[PDB]
Amino acid sequence: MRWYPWLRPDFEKLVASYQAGRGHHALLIQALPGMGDDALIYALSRYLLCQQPQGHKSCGHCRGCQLMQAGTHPDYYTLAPEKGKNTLGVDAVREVTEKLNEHARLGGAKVVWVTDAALLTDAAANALLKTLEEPPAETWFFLATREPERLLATLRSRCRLHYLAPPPEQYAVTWLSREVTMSQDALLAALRLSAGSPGAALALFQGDNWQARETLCQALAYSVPSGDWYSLLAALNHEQAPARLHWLATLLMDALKRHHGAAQVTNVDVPGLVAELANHLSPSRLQAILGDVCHIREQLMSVTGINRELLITDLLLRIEHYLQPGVVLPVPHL
Amino acid sequence: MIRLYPEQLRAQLNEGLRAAYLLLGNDPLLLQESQDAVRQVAAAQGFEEHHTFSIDPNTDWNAIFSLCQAMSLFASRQTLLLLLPENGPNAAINEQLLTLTGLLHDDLLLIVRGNKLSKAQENAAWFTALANRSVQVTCQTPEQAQLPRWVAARAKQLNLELDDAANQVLCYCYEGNLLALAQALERLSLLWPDGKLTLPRVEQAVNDAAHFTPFHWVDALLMGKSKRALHILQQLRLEGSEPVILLRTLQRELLLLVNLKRQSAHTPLRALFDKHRVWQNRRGMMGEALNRLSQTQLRQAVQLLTRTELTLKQDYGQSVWAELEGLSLLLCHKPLAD
Amino acid sequence: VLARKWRPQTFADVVGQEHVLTALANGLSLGRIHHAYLFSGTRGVGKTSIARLLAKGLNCETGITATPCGVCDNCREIEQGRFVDLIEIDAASRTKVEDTRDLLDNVQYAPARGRFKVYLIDEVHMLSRHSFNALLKTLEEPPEHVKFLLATTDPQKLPVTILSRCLQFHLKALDVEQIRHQLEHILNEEHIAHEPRALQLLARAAEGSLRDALSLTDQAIASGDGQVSTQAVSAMLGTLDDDQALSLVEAMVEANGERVMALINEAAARGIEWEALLVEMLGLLHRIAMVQLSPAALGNDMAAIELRMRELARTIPPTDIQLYYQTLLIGRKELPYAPDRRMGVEMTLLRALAFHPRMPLPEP
Amino acid sequence: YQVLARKWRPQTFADVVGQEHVLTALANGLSLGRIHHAYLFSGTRGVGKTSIARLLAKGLNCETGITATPCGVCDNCREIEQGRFVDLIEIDAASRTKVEDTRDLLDNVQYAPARGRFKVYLIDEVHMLSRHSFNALLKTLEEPPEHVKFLLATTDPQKLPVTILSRCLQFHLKALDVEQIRHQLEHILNEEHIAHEPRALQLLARAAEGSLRDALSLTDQAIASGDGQVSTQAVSAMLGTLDDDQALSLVEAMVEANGERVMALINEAAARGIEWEALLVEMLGLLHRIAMVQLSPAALGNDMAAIELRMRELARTIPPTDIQLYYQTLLIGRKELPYAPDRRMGVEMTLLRALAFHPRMPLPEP
Amino acid sequence: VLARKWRPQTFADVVGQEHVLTALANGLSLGRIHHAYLFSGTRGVGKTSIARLLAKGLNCETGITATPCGVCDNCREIEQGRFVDLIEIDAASRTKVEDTRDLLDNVQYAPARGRFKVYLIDEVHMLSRHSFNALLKTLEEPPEHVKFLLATTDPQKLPVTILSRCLQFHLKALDVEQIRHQLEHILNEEHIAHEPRALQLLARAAEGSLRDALSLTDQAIASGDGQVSTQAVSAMLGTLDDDQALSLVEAMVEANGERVMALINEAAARGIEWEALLVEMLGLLHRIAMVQLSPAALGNDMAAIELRMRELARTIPPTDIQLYYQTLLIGRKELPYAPDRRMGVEMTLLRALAFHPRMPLPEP
Ligand SMILES: Nc1ncnc2c1ncn2[C@@H]1O[C@H](COP(=O)(O)OP(=O)(O)O)[C@@H](O)[C@H]1O
Ligand SMILES: Nc1ncnc2c1ncn2[C@@H]1O[C@H](COP(=O)(O)OP(=O)(O)O)[C@@H](O)[C@H]1O
Ligand SMILES: [Zn+2]
Ligand SMILES: [Zn+2]
Ligand SMILES: [Zn+2]
Ligand SMILES: [Zn+2]
Repeated sequence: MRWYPWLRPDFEKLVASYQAGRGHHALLIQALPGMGDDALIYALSRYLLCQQPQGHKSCGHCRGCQLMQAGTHPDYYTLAPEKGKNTLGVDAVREVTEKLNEHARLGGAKVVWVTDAALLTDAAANALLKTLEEPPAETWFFLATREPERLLATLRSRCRLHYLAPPPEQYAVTWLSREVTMSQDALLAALRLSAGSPGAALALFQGDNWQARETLCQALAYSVPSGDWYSLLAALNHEQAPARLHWLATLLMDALKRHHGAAQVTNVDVPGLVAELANHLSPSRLQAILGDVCHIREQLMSVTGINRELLITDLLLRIEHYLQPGVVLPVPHL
Repeated sequence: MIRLYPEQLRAQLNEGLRAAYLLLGNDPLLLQESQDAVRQVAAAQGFEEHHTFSIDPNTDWNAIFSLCQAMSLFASRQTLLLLLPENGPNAAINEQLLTLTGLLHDDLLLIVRGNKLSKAQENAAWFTALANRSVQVTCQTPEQAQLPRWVAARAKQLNLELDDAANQVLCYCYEGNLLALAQALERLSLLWPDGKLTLPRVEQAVNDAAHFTPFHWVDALLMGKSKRALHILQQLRLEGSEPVILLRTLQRELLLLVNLKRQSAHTPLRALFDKHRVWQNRRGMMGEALNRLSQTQLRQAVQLLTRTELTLKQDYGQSVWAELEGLSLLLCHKPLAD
Repeated sequence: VLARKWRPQTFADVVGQEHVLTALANGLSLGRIHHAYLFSGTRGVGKTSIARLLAKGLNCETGITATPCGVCDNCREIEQGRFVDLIEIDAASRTKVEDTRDLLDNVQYAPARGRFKVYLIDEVHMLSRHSFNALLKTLEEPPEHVKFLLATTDPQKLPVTILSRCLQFHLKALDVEQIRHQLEHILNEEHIAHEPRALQLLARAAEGSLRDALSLTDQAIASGDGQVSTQAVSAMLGTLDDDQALSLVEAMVEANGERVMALINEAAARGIEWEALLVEMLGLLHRIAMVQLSPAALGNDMAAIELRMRELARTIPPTDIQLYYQTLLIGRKELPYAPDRRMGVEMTLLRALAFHPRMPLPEP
Repeated sequence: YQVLARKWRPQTFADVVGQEHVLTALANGLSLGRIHHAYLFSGTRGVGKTSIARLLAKGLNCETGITATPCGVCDNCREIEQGRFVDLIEIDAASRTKVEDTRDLLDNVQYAPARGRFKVYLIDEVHMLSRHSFNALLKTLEEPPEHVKFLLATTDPQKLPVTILSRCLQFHLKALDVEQIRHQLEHILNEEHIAHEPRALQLLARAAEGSLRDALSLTDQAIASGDGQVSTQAVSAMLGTLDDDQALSLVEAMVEANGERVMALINEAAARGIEWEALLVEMLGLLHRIAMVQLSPAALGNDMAAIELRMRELARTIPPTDIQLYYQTLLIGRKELPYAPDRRMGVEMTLLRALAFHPRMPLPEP
Repeated sequence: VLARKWRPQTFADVVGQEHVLTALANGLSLGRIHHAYLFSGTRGVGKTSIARLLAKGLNCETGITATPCGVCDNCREIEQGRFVDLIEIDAASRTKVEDTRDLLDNVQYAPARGRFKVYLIDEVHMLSRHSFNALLKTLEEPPEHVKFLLATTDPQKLPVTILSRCLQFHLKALDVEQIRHQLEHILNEEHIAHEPRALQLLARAAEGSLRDALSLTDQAIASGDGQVSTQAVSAMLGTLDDDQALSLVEAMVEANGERVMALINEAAARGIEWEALLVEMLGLLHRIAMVQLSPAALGNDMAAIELRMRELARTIPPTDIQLYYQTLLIGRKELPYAPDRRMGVEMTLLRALAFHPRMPLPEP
């Protein structure tokens, strides 16, 4: 919830339509994590919930602006998923549908926002549609989702999809150099390891994450040439196992890409690594590992409580058997 | 802080009851007896109220601190027994204990009890505060040479003629669980009212009782013949042992073999065992295991354990026992690539 | 809109519910009428349409027929929804809860105009327990002159005592082409500009429901020009509308990697729905194999690719074409298994590149 | 005016099919008066869990006395078989609409029957009861009145806490076998004097999966659409599943390796609205029977006679090795089906593969 | 039912807990009574039975004895569970939570009728922390005239402060051949018909406990209507004799499809869980693979089989064993997708049969 600079060009045309009437009563914004998806929705609603707007932004005084700064307002409706569960309910929707079926308490526009539409119950989708078909005069909606395909075709048709494009890399890196002092080479790695999201990139550093990531590449650099992959156990076996396994995967991908002579590489941070890696590991061996790392990372995230230790030890030792001459590595199923 | 052994307590207690008694160790029996010895002497004084408060992250802090911040208005004295955490006092606890330590006086006897504190945990403000007023009783379980001696001593006071071979039998079974050796001696006394605990008698009753640790499965599973491990495994479902608790007993010893077999030419077997701190006779057995399990066998055994670990947590009821049988079979015979 | 304008007026106007239409027609034609009919199935597959035609066939002035004339007053009124002897009840409505309850507690045993008093109940499984029993009771002691036509997307949620008293008909979703073909027919007869790939994209988007198919077709007419154009259709749905899926296939099969990974990246920059991309590729890989079997398989808007598509057909081994398809399909299953949807797509295509006859090999 | 699903709705404990040992069990107790306060009936949906629960309450409250042989005429018996009885409270814990009534009725057990001897509580799938109304059942089970009795049903007995399982006399109702439903359907049709073809019944017997309710419901549709006859051509069509000749030619097309013919049969088939999954299934089984017949020439079933000459021909002319490949190709193709871009397409591709990988002749290239 | 009717009334009636019965008897006979007894062990092995007899031996009017007379009022009342000085507490009950808590907070130090006030606590480890301390406190300051008899399936879940104050007795599950001998006896005294195989199929079923064996046999009776026959017992108890699981593999590697199918139809008539059969086969072939590298691979109940397995282990090439292990492995995966589960198995074997090393199928 912090207004970033790249959110402007988009925010410009989005008000430019709410001022000239061209505004679409249902808006689906697609954007990578930490791209300021958060701040754009909120920033837009403050413009429509103003009693006495000053042109491009609000006044700060009016009932709207004040009850807005106070958060609590009779026209702003936050549709967060049911606290506890990872999905949303058919109930919440219906109760906000009929909530809008009655006159706006402050006499103006009414607005709705969704955390992530790709997380709702199938029934919750349909239950929402009928309202967009019968739009209560002068109301506004704001959908938001990282992945708009995993959304019902009949639903994503009613809204206007708007792509919140990660800013050009040169701009994102400069912005980043300010928030944290690190080699630009590192900075770019974080950016790329976030699909371009400068926000997530930034967060990659703020814990001690990056340092935790440096530990991983050092371990890997030892193992790659030595064969002792089981040495990674200390680097990976941790609650942050999944985030780490993913890291290990991006390095695997890269080595794979290099075998095909692919110009682009995510881990610019350590080209020497991806090189050696690709040198000692055939494109098949790499495929094999990439997967086990992949499926194993998932059982850690999904299954309630397996042994982080055993599973990984198994992943590790198993990786080493793929590396031995004569072994017939695995093939995907179904 | 008069540092002393469980035997030494009764004599000291006679001279004068001190401010605080810390009972630090792992022996259930030893801790209890010392605890009982203190209180028996206190209740003789006028110590009517008795209290116990357990310290660990999360179990009611503001209540502990305040419960002793209050004095004693008409001076009904109560025993306060602080139960230290299983791991030992952390950075934060050292303070909460310290706050409590300042709640003392002649009419408020403090008794703290837990296992042995580390030389570090012993510098801690709270500990050094009692270091002139209190007494420390080391309640810890007996070494290999005196375990038999302890059994003989404990048995003799139970008015028992415990033969030497028999004594050893009892020792080789329940090795180290003094609570068990004491119960066993007491049960053995009901069996033979006679008093005469000869080897034949004791041997019969010990083997007949048929009790087995999860460890005996593993101890057997260490390249020892499968027959007895399969026996113990199917005799471990008769003591009501959960599967999950078995898998994490096998895992711990299995991953340990993995690291050790991996360190041949890294360091001679000898020093490595010390390094891992589990080598406690298990050494010759652990190495016997290392010597006939191939780097690869050990691996396969890790996959199985993993499937099982998931099979048991994905369908959450897929009869893992079967796999445990299959697993115990891999640690004894050479496997294939199928 | 198209949906209301093209609502079936005769059983013949009905698309692919043959097994149901054949049984209803046989029964109607031979004067074999049961007291209650149950129509189940998903969304917009034709439950209400068929129930409505049945009511129409039952009350046609011309006589009980499987072919309502469509011009008599009973037929016209049923059509308008203003027929006194066709009582429509919506169990799913939050607003008509009392009317739903009352009408069912007060069945009108004697038709006022037609030969039968017909009750049509939508989403019958959403009825209160009170009404279920009211209905059961009536189905147990079958008023003559009164017929019950029930519809529901969830037969199982219904009390087995009631389900057991109905003639049950299970409607099926529809194949893509089946919807594609109907859309076309509507747009031709309606004189509205349309392209081939549009009708495909439109049909596939409506998952087996003609109901929605038309509602999407209507928003394509409003959003785009009053033209059902590829540009408009893939503007609502979110298709790339680009030759990307194809060129990716072309690269993949030459073992270009560099370009495959390149394309994946540019693709990523335009926010593609990674699963949608894989699906296009599979579809392409399929037509190709069809073209290799009977060279007339390249279809309608696929004329744009014709040359490229056929070039692959003649140059790549069918044995192989299957291999690529397979490898990608698999990819689609493991797609959400992947740490990131894109790396999932990269995992797959690099996979088809390696397990490439005459492709990437290993080294020291 | 009668659809078999209602005309044959079990009235007596004798009328129910095959679950002898659960009927016998209830017979004893209804005779000896050994009534447990809680009866748990588990098993898939479609098996007579609710159905058998009724015939229990039909002998519990019957005016003829607690009987294992209820009289179908007494006011209590008729009202029970019609879902409506004063004391027989039927709660579907699975209903989104009756959530309050479910909760209230369980919080307010009626300890004294108003008419019948017992106040029966038929509950379908209790493992889906709200955690709120679940405890109410617990509290009532630990100490239940003499007049109240429970009849619990479930699709998954494992989602029920051991605290409940231990309080009921559990009964597992197994599903029904194919030729146990087939044999039933033939009998019922034979007693109604309705014509039929045996390969039509097998399809209906498979159609419903171990669910005799559904088998009948399925048989009534078949009657209505085949105008008085349960014919393969009326049935095969409801399911959208191919006549063994339509399916048999596909198999032959594939083995002769002529592609046009295959796609033609698939197109011609699409016209009569198939269930693409089914077209794969029938072909697999057909391939399966040919494999058996190459082992024991006596393998073919009785109605197979129409296609017996063709089935037998392939059998001796096509190498079992090859037949194993076709079966594998088609199965694997079934695994794929939900991931294929389009169902009809998955099926075409699965076939074009069999063609491309054909053992005796395959698709060629330069 | 049998379980309640045959509850031990004397230590001599108790099945196999000798080490416990000998110690309790010695203590009782010599007037050596401890203040608290703990009985642990799994299900239906005799914990409550023995605790009850001890309470009986302690309060018998005849005197403190290891042989309660069984006819005095104290003995009869304890038996009925209506003895004022035997207070039964069930820590596992959700309904008696308050009574559990109250009774333990208010121990009655003076018996009203018998010489001792006895408390019997079932599943004592399920007590609240509050009650644990209440109990501890009482066990620390041992009221005379009051004895505590605790039972539990999980001693470890108990505070070591309490466990340490009890005389602990570990009951063992029972030996299968231990249960069978007892079933054989009960039926005989009951004049209830029975086949030797039948009692084994029950002894196996009840996992180590009589309580269960009895209820299983009670059910067996009701379903076999009077008799205890292998058929009625194999009606509920999933059976093993009908299982060609090893004779199917033999038949497989021997190549006589005739037999292989006959077995499968036979198996089918018994209602098998088709996938389990493929597990038994895959779990067998794996073990035969092991006897070829080390003869110490013969198990705790491999005995009947022994010769049959041992014959395969030497007369079948390891390559071929792998081949068959693979064929059944694959056939297991394909199973749920087959048109019919039986069909999968039938075809899976037909595959082993088609790709067999010796005597594979012929072709003209
Ligand atoms: N089988 C079908 N044949 C032709 N048009 C159909 C069919 N199913 C649906 N439609 C179209 O969809 C609209 C709504 O379908 P409807 O009959 O109400 O379906 P359902 O009751 O299953 O929701 C119709 O007015 C019609 O234009
Ligand atoms: N050791 C045993 N000897 C004889 N009968 C037994 C034994 N264990 C259990 N039973 C039978 O099982 C029933 C219940 O066992 P119970 O004594 O309550 O054991 P537990 O408390 O360990 O479950 C008894 O009433 C009895 O019929
Ligand atoms: Zn304002
Ligand atoms: Zn008309
Ligand atoms: Zn009656
Ligand atoms: Zn007596």
